[PDB]
Amino acid sequence: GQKVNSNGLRFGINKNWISRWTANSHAQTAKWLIEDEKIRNLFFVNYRNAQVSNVEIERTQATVDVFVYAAQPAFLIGSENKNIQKITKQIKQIIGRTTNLDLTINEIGSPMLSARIIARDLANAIEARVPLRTAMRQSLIKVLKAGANGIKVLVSGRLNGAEIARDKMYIEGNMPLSTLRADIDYALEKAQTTYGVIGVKVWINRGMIYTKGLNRTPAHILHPQ
Amino acid sequence: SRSAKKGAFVDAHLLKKVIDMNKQEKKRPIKTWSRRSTIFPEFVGNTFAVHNGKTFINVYVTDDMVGHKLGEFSPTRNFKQHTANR
Amino acid sequence: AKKSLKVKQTRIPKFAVRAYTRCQRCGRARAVLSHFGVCRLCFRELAYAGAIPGVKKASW
Amino acid sequence: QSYYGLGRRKSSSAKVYLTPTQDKGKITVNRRDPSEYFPNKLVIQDMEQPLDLTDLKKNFDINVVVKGGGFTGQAGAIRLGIVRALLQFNPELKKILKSKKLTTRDKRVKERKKFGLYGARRAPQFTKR
Amino acid sequence: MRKNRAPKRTVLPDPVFNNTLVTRIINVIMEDGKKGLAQRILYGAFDLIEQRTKEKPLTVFERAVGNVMPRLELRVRRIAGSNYQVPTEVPQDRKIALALRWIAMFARKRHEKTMLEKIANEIIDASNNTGAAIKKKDDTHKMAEANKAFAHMRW
Amino acid sequence: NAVKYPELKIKLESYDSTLLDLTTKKIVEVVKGVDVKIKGPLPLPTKKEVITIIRSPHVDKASREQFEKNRHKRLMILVDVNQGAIDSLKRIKIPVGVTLRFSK
Amino acid sequence: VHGRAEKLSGKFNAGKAFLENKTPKKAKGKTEEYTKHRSLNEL
RNA sequence: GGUACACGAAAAACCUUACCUAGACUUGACAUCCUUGGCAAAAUUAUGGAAACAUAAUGGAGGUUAACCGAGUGACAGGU
RNA sequence: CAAACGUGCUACAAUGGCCAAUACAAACAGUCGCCAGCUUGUAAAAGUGAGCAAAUCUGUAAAGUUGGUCUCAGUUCGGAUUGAGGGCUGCAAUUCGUCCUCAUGAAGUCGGAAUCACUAGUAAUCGCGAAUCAGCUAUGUCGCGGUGAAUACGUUCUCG
Ligand SMILES: [Mg+2]
Ligand SMILES: [Mg+2]
Ligand SMILES: [Mg+2]
Ligand SMILES: [Mg+2]
Ligand SMILES: [Mg+2]
Ligand SMILES: [Mg+2]
Ligand SMILES: [Mg+2]
Ligand SMILES: [Mg+2]
Ligand SMILES: [Mg+2]
Ligand SMILES: [Mg+2]
Ligand SMILES: [Mg+2]
Ligand SMILES: [Zn+2]
Repeated sequence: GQKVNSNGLRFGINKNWISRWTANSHAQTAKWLIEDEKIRNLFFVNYRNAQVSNVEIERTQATVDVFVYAAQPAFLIGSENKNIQKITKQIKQIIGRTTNLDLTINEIGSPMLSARIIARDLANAIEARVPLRTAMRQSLIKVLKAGANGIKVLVSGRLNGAEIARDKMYIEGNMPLSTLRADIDYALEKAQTTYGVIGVKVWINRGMIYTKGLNRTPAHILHPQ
Repeated sequence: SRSAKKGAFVDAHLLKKVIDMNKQEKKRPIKTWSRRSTIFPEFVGNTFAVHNGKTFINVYVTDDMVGHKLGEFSPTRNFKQHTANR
Repeated sequence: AKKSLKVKQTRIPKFAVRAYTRCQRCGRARAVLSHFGVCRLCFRELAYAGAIPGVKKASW
Repeated sequence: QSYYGLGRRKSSSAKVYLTPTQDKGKITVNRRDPSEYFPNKLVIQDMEQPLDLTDLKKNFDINVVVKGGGFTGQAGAIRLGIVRALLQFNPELKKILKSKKLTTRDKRVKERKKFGLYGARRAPQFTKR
Repeated sequence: MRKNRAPKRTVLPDPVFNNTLVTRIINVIMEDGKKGLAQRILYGAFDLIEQRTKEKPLTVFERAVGNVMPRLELRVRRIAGSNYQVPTEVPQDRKIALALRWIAMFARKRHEKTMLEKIANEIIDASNNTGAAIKKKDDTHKMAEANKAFAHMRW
Repeated sequence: NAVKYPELKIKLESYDSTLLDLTTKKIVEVVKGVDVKIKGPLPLPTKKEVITIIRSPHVDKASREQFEKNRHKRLMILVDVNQGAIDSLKRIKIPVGVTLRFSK
Repeated sequence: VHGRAEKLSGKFNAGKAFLENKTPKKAKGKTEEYTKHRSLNEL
């Protein structure tokens, strides 16, 4: 049957909001809400070879703050800090010159246990005609060896160019989805294939967080050893 | 219904045409799309071609039609007989 | 015929009553939340990702 | 030595003040006659349900302040408030009051309306054919 | 299948006449969830009984309800279809309830005026075992007596 | 000694609760480290808004999910501040989520 | 025996006076100012 | 069918609108890429107009082209 | 629009209709808004005009209590339909907005075969608020409170 979005079910209990701002009026509540979607979508669609896992936006009456975590920031940084200025001009045009931008590219710890880059890597393999079984098995084994809990990958679509759509799942461990105290990270990606669209869904379990707080601390962002 | 202070309503394009048309003796049908304009005393004696949706049906105003709407004296849909489904 | 309707809605009309509110991400006309300028089915994606601050699930 | 009780029922608070007296209890609700405040029915006695079987001859002067609810909810609130005030003067009464269960919050409040339903528990008419 | 009888809403205390049955019949004549309206109807009808019968209203009411009170109940069992009405002894709790329920249906159908006079007339007509509620009890008793053969028959 | 501002009635409100309590704790701690008599961090009723939206795009109006958004609110009125407290007031800082309604 | 006319005519006179009066007083709003979010009065 | 029928639609006079009748347009009302300039688009007042749109006006924030205003230009844009 | 079905509203009534006085909520919402009070108006409303960016100001609670009247009738039930005069929104209300006042007063007197919901603050019922919205016979939808029941012996039958 249908399941509630795993990320959306855990909001306001253990996970904070990716955008934290208070607008003036219902007209400024819409502009400040559509603009950040453009900014986030910009970051994710293009500038992808960097493995950006999550981008949070912080705005006040007039000051916009962006916190961008990535696995390979060299592509954002560019040659002797070139691409960074370039990307800055895009962001300024989107929100407006009248404001102040404060990009804060932060390197990420524990890159594996983030559902965004894993889903992006899974999706990338499918456009390159890589066999699905091998691609999925190889990504899971590196992820499992990296030291996390169970991962569930669902890749529904016109699998392998077929004319009848299927779906393949691969669970490996205890993934208690009905439980609220678990630290489950969820992300979704669209693999654009020559034969259509492939939907890849990745559930990752990153332990148990008895914390009653909403984020308030780096999750997989933390850099352990 | 319509308030008093506001009064009546014509598009004022019809008024210029109507004033011009009353001065000119050889009056001809007025092709108007404005069904919202109310029939004003000066309209009396003229003939109009109101847009029913497809064509312009001709209505000859009299000393009596004054007050109603110019589109009220023309139809929009037509129904005259059903057909046994069975 | 969606983008042109979206563009026409952005453009100011010649009468005030000619102005309607469309969703700002997509182009859906009906079921638009004036509180957010976002239609009902865009609100799910924003609420389920944390883009909208303070939007948590409700239990009553 | 006054006594204070705080009852509640159907979202209706109550502040009942028990004052020792020997010149008839003269029950009073919000500075107005209870026979004028409440309906002329057993509810006016429902309020005396814990004050009758034990006693009212001790002539307790009643000072009721209720803010919220209808009238049955207010009556239940002062009953709980009165009984809670009764639990500060001569603790055996508690035992007998406990028996009849007149010293427990009723815990009954109106449920929340649910989507797709015409009320708390009702549901739309079903048409199969 | 249920195999469980959870707490049966138990209440009895009555004030004006100390007869639990008065509260039950009040609840029976209840309509639209109006307690005050039903209370006025019963108490005014009881007041109407003082000027007519010159006797205690509770005594006449008990004399009426006990007289209306039935003995046999005809239930439903399957046999090639339909049911050959089986007479069974209904318990006392249901027994009073059915008696009170029957009183209300025939009281709200009398040719009389305000149900005050209607129910008073219905009740006064039942203290002498000659009324509309009696006929129903008479009919079910007569229906049960004819079908005594299939009585015992139980699943 | 001076005042220059009598009866500073600071009002706090935010979509989040714990941040609001934390922010109220920091302001109160600083304002008592200087010589000011805090009236008290009292809570005001929280205005909760609820929007009911059908999840599906096309059919099944009966199955409709629901959302709520609470704007937690607090009140705090300061009697006398003076420059000696104004400096702390300035370098106090407040996490974005929390919203202030200083009314002077 | 007026047969309508006079009374509806007066309404028409009011409307024609309205139409010839028409002044382009196009506007969109009412109450104004007091629209802000405050700050720490200088941060 | 249950699991459609106060359903999509949490608001069809105009708008919405996707439909019909008409009056108008063609790298187009919107977009990028390219050779090339920016010394505007608006809004509003006139005349003809059912209104689209035309012919005339204040020639317009700004910032020297930033964004856009254009020309040239074929890949194309577009389709509820 | 000759018709048929589904979901709701209003009723066929003295557990009521009409008139007067009057007590008791919760939740939510509000600066192109909530609109107090005052003046005019048979009324919808208009003008003046404070107060409230809100536990502060505003959004009349109704059923309920008492008194008067109606006396079982197609009625002081029931409001449809129709005609006229007004008010509001909006360029614009005829196709196709709603409100008020006057005028009229269809059917309907408990509804065939057959069916639906509900196990306590539940069914029934009385109001209040919000969303989209310039305005809208939304009687719809999502919520909030006031009053507030009856029954469950049992699984033989019935559906899953
Ligand atoms: Mg489209
Ligand atoms: Mg509109
Ligand atoms: Mg289906
Ligand atoms: Mg249209
Ligand atoms: Mg210039
Ligand atoms: Mg230049
Ligand atoms: Mg006050
Ligand atoms: Mg008033
Ligand atoms: Mg009537
Ligand atoms: Mg009309
Ligand atoms: Mg159950
Ligand atoms: Zn949308």
